[PDB]
Amino acid sequence: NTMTTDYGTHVRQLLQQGYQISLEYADARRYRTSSWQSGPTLTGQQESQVMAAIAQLLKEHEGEYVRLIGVDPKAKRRVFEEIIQRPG
Ligand SMILES: [Cl-]
Ligand SMILES: [Co+2]
Repeated sequence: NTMTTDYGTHVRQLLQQGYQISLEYADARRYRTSSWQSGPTLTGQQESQVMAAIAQLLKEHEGEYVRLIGVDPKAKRRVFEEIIQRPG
């Protein structure tokens, strides 16, 4: 298994507040140097669709790190970041 946080609450809050969701990932080498690799920008606004997408993603990145990102669409700056999965 992997170490995860209870990220559904943040997904829901980001969607409800109108922030754009994206993610990024890193293996141990890239985590050690903060060189995250780009993941998807999730266009759905349906909480169930976003959560299903993130679950597939976390399964693909088992053994790696994954960071959930919220962005202000207007300012294009990050309003939220959390490492939602780490190696277990
Ligand atoms: Cl989605
Ligand atoms: Co949290």
